[PDB]
Amino acid sequence: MSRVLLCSAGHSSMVVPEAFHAVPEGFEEVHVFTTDSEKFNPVVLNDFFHSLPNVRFSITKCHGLADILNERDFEFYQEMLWQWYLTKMPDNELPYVCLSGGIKSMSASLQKAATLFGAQSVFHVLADNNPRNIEEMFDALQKGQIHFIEMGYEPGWAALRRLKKI
Amino acid sequence: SRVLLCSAGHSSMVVPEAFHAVPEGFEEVHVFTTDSEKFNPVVLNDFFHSLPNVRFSITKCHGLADILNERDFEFYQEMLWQWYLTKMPDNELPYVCLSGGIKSMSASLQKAATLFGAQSVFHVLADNNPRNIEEMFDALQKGQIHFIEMGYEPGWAALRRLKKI
Repeated sequence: MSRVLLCSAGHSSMVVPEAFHAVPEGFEEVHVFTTDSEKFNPVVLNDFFHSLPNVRFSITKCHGLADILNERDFEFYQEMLWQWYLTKMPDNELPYVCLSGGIKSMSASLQKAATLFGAQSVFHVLADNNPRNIEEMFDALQKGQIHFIEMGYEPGWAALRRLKKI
Repeated sequence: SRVLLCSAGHSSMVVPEAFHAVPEGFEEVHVFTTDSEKFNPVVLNDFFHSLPNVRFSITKCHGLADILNERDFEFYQEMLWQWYLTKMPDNELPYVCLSGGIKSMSASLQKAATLFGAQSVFHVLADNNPRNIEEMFDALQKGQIHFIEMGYEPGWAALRRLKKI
């Protein structure tokens, strides 16, 4: 059984190296849903998981969306997010979800998917001085200056999880 | 009565934007903020005094300046859900704006709605980050502020009776 980590990442890609450490045992899968904004930095994350090859790592770009700016873009975003969530979800398990990255309209639609499709532990990650690279986040992990905010198990809907068959 | 409930933090201007993103206006407004120093109540009040046909009530979380660890969020959350059940109408469901505050302020106000009900969980989005009143009324006027509703949350009457303990 696979402890899977689902995330939304924005410009600040450092949030994913911080959500993988916030669960002590570790993780198996790590999937990241981001926009096709050129401000997304794939490099900070492809250096980090290339030192953990026991972690099946993935990044989905929503081709053709960059900045959610009006009502149609969010209707286009929410739907694309909600699809990605059912697929990357494990088949025998609820996933671990991180609400930290992106903009606020990215993160509240992700709260709804976890409540609608289930989530082992919806959680939020806070930091004291905002680490910008891997050393900063490693030495700030070392002095106890990253706290993990848990929000609680989400039972979801077994019926609504069958939607990935259609 | 249509009620508007808003988390607020550093950028105060989300609340007068949330006021105008519902065409008819609001009779009540209630803000739930920490006792931060950065929270500027002055721009809000200056707007909400020019509109004397409304009832405005900020409620400062007395003691909390910032949420930093899992203990400070659980103080925040429990004080938020009382206030959400305090300021909720008796017969109608409130309008909830997830625009101000931090992300754990908004995801908990998010939950609050789903547990108790919310006529409309919405989230106001702008373009240039309006710094003041004249800028916002010019933003509203050039068609740059966006009302992103997210959905009616019917809530649970079996949990709304909980205000009576």
